[PDB]
Amino acid sequence: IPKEMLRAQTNFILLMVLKQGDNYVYGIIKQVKEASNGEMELNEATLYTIFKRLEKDGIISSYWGDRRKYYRLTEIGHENMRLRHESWSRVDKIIENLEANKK
Amino acid sequence: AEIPKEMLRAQTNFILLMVLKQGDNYVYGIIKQVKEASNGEMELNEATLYTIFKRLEKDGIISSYWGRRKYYRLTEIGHENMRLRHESWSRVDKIIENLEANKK
Repeated sequence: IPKEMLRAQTNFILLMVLKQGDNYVYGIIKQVKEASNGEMELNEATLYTIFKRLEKDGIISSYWGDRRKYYRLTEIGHENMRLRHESWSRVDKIIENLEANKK
Repeated sequence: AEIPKEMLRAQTNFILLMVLKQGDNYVYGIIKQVKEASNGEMELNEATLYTIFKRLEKDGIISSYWGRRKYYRLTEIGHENMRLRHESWSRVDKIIENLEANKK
């Protein structure tokens, strides 16, 4: 699997966790590990790298609880996730029709 | 909120490799086949297509040969990746499926 694809899958998963609710890094790691039956166990440093860039692009933001650091999906990120899920829907029909146009 | 440039790149690669998986084909026929199945929403450009196909030949996922016309085909290396990629993204959607359930 190309490295760009594994990076894309991890970004996707992380952003989908945040879409379910604001959460903190150890909490994200735990939920991801339970949902993958132990297959995908992320380490702190990978999240911080990814989260630094997403914050820079205005896709997530952070704030303090009560003291843990919580991350949240911003209004733009909910939007990007919608465009992205629609983009990839249009692609899957296009592929369906190619087979149809073949028949 | 544009679709990221890395994402449009992957969508176009994806579509293109599926074309080749159905059968060997040449550029004008690919552009033709893509616009008919998209009812015109997506009209690919030769330079972008020739640019892209060069990387794929370089990575051995496709190769080319002559007919009159130049044809491209998918190698075994390319048939594997298509399966590897498809199973990967199966494992991912189940992860997301479980994330929604574990909440309840």
